[PDB]
Amino acid sequence: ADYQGKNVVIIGLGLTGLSCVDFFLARGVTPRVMDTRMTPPGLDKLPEAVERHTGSLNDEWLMAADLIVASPGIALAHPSLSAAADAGIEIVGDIELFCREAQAPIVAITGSNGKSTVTTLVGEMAKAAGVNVGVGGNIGLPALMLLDDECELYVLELSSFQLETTSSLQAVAATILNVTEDHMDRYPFGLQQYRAAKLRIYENAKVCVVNADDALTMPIRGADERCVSFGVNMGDYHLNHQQGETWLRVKGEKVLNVKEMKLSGQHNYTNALAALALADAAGLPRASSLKALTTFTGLPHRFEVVLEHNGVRWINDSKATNVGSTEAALNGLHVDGTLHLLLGGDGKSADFSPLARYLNGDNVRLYCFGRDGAQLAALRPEVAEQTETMEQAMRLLAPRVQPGDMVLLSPACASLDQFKNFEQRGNEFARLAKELGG
Ligand SMILES: CC(=O)N[C@H]1[C@@H](OP(=O)(O)OP(=O)(O)OC[C@H]2O[C@@H](n3ccc(=O)[nH]c3=O)[C@H](O)[C@@H]2O)O[C@H](CO)[C@@H](O)[C@@H]1O[C@H](C)C(=O)N[C@@H](C)C(=O)O
Ligand SMILES: CC(=O)Nc1ccc(Sc2ccc3nnc(N)n3n2)cc1
Repeated sequence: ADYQGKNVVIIGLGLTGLSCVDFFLARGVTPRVMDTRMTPPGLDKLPEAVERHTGSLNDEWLMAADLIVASPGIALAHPSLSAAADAGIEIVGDIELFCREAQAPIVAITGSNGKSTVTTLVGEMAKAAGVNVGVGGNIGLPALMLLDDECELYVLELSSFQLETTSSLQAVAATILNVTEDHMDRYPFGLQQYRAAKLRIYENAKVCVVNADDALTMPIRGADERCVSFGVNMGDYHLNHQQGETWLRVKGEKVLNVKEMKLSGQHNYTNALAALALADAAGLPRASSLKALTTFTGLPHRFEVVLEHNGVRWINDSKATNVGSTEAALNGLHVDGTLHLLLGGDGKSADFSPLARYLNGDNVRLYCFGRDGAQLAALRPEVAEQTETMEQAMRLLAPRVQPGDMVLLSPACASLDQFKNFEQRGNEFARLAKELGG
């Protein structure tokens, strides 16, 4: 692509928008930037020479643009952005800009849960093989910052939002790990509209890696000659369970006894399968890929033990921003005493009812906070308490914690109503756990 001389308008003054500003300036194009927020976070980091507009979308700028670059946080359905599309003005996102420039193969990963773990695993498999790898996207390092003529493989975590604005991705290997309700505040045509965004990841992919146990991860025309599957009891990549022992298997052959992994839980074993399938499709050597599965210890804020003291584990699962992610934490969870479960934040219009079946019995207490705290407490009112904030909830539960108990922050909601992001929520939880638990 050649952007010289074009009128380029960027929407969003977050991490993505700032990376796009730098991308265009480095190519001799001065963009303009706007954001609907009155005081967006990147305002102070924006170079002084770049014109900016805040507090609304500016139609004078959008309707004059040759190219609109939309951050994932702005809906294409915004009336001003929809008006620009109606006029035939080209709209792309940062991932599109990246794909147009990338000079190495791309592994592309989406899904409602597991995507950062799988993305990081594939990156570790590449590193173990001695491959110069760039890992980024929705995981938190904007993709345009990865561009490097020495990079030999890119591994991108992609959201549904990013995929909506991407048209030129031709992944060497692509997966949808699973599809469960999320972002319904952005998808007024429901689960299938969200799914449709994710299905874009398979377009022009050389290999598609699908979940044999989740039919919504399959292309609408069905699985085809490009499709490799993973699953629990079936799939090209699957699990074999025996007497307290689980193996990763590929087409009937054992490849790894999961006792060698540092992650645990069935969903992390299927994450390992998906990562291996992607790595195999990208041509990475099997032996080094298996080694990486044994060295990876997990991501911050993803079922992370932040304190184990006095017989109590305090677990930061702040990255559980949807119901399916909290279900993965709860399903199969063993607690000797009482589970003190922190739920709350901005639920994004989700139905929380799938969580109720994990919340029966006498050894569970709920502490519900944030915007949707009342809806979460309604899952089982007789064991639930509601506060405004997570700190209030933690100070309420801490006196009740007994040896053998678990305190689990797995909130099923976004943090943006009260926190900068899920990392700040997790860091605040960890600080409070250390104060209250030691
Ligand atoms: C919301 C989203 O898609 N965030 C991803 C984005 O971060 P960035 O800081 O660029 O976000 P953004 O596009 O500026 O939007 C952030 C917030 O600002 C709001 N916003 C944005 C632009 C605007 O004009 N008005 C406005 O109100 C959005 O509604 C959103 O709540 O780009 C980063 C780099 O690719 C990602 O790491 C980050 O993923 C975060 C982790 C995330 O929450 N992603 C969602 C999709 C998820 O995982 O569920
Ligand atoms: C079998 C099934 O459920 N298929 C399906 C596929 C896509 C959608 S999403 C959609 C549908 C209409 C529409 N009109 N305008 C917009 N933006 N949309 N989006 C829903 C259902």
